[PDB]
Formats: sequence, C-alpha cells, structure tokens
Amino acid sequence: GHMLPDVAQRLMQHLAEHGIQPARNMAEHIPPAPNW
Amino acid sequence: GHMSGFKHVSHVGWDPQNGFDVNNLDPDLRSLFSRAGISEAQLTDAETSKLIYDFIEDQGGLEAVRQEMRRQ
Repeated sequence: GHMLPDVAQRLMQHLAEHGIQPARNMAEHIPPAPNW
Repeated sequence: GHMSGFKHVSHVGWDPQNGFDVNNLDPDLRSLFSRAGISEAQLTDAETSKLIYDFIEDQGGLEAVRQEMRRQ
C-alpha cells in the first residue's frame, strides 16, 4: 500500500508504473539447482 | 546525469542482470525494499532491481533515499 511514511511508498509506484514481477514466481531469474 | 562525481555508486551491491546481491546487500536498503514490498526474489530479478536502482538514483542516490526514511 502506498500509504507509507517514508521512501518505501515511493518504490511501490516506481515498480508498478513499469511492470515489475511481484514477489511470488514467474520471474526472469531462476533459483540455482544443485547437481550430483 | 553522470558528468563527474556521482554520489551513488552504481555497484550498490547490485548486479545489472541478477539484481541486488542480498548477501552483500545493505541492511538499510534491505529495510526499504522490504517496506516497499520488494522481497529477496524481486531484489534478485532483472527488471525489478534495475528499476530499483534507477529509483534510488532518481532521488539523488543512496544517502538521499536513506534521508527520506527520516524525512519523506
């Protein structure tokens, strides 16, 4: 929520105004996989 | 602008592609990002972190957004 008392609110707008991928999945970068 | 003497090192524990190195990632930044909603995954995403750095640079730099914490 943009109702933050610091610079953190300013960030929510700046990612949203472009198309940043939410903290969940379906992102570009992948988790490193351990090999045997 | 990056004419001479930029008060915001583009290194900033961040990698141009794979995002902020959350192991070498500044706790104050970590504070901000966690507030903003940006989690560890997002911080390590390309477009996300890239625009986060641009974000930080928009207000003048690292010290600048840190001041916003106590200022806004």
